[PDB]
Amino acid sequence: ASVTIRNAQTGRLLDSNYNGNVYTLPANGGNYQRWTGPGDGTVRNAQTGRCLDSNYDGAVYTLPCNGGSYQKWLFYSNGYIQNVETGRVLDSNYNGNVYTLPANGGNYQKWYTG
Ligand SMILES: OC[C@H]1O[C@H](O[C@@H]2[C@@H](O[C@H]3[C@@H](O)[C@H](O)[C@@H](CO)O[C@@H]3O)O[C@H](CO)[C@@H](O)[C@@H]2O)[C@@H](O)[C@@H](O)[C@@H]1O
Ligand SMILES: OC[C@H]1O[C@H](O[C@@H]2[C@@H](O[C@H]3[C@@H](O)[C@H](O)[C@@H](CO)O[C@@H]3O)O[C@H](CO)[C@@H](O)[C@@H]2O)[C@@H](O)[C@@H](O)[C@@H]1O
Ligand SMILES: OC[C@H]1O[C@H](O[C@@H]2[C@@H](O[C@H]3[C@@H](O)[C@H](O)[C@@H](CO)O[C@@H]3O)O[C@H](CO)[C@@H](O)[C@@H]2O)[C@@H](O)[C@@H](O)[C@@H]1O
Repeated sequence: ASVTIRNAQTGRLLDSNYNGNVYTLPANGGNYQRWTGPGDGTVRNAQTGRCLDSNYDGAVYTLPCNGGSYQKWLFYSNGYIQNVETGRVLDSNYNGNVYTLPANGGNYQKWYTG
């Protein structure tokens, strides 16, 4: 019932912790790198239960699930993962920071989810 979310540019996996930090790390087989989608648009960490979330400033974090639009995501067939509220797309770098930015076509904004 859970998937990994892997960056097409870096190969690192979307990951998060109990404090709500979101980051990418190389694959390690743990459950903090796994995510569920229960059908309401949310992307929930398999380990912590918290929902992937972001703001207009481009911060990405996890928070307890609150039913708001900032916790809803749209997965495109081309690999973009877009915040429903802000319209910004999930992005990450070689350092492992995660953020959102306007879509720009680069592979840092493309993800393989499965
Ligand atoms: O440490 C126990 C935990 O290890 C693995 O989980 C990974 C681990 O990451 C460390 C560290 O590698 C990393 O630099 C920072 C994030 O940038 O987080 C931690 O300091 O622990 C975090 C959660 O605390 C995980 O997100 C990460 O995948 C993995 O072996 C896991 O199964 C195990 O419980
Ligand atoms: O405040 C109205 C907004 O609330 C809910 O969205 C959440 C909200 O979080 C607060 C605060 O709880 C949070 O700690 C910080 C960031 O950690 O941000 C906010 O000050 O606002 C952020 C965006 O600013 C959302 O990401 C977060 O889920 C939710 O009821 C939402 O629909 C509503 O508009
Ligand atoms: O740097 C060349 C890179 O540009 C485009 O990728 C974006 C770029 O973003 C910067 C910066 O715009 C932003 O302020 C911070 C976060 O707020 O992120 C980056 O520092 O670089 C990163 C990767 O290092 C990308 O994730 C981001 O989308 C894009 O044209 C890309 O193909 C190109 O290599």
